[PDB]
Amino acid sequence: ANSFTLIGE
Amino acid sequence: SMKFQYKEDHPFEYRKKEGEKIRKKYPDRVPVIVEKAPKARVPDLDKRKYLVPSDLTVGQFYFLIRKRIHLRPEDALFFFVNNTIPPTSATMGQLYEDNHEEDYFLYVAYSDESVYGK
Repeated sequence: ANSFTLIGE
Repeated sequence: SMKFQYKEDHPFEYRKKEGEKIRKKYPDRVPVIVEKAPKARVPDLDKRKYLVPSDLTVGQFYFLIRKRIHLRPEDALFFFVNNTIPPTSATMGQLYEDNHEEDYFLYVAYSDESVYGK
């Protein structure tokens, strides 16, 4: 997940 | 006729491995590439590769992307998946399952125009 951006939690 | 530049930066095998792995690690999330459409007169987002709760609706996802982009309040923004504006009430999980590519990513384009690529 390090390269992903979490959005919407 | 969608053209996502992300597909040129990483080989297909790399993308597919990453998409499958992130879905297995976070089954309550979907991986989404969000990219400016050709010709769009909007800025690029700061980030392109997102991980999104599967129960988030398209309208909620739009809210959060529309909040993050560097636009003025008056500026227009539209999403496209497979050349089509997605329904506001669909979940991102549904949109992902219906439209993800063979690499296990969903690709969403955005534009100031209501037709992709104009």
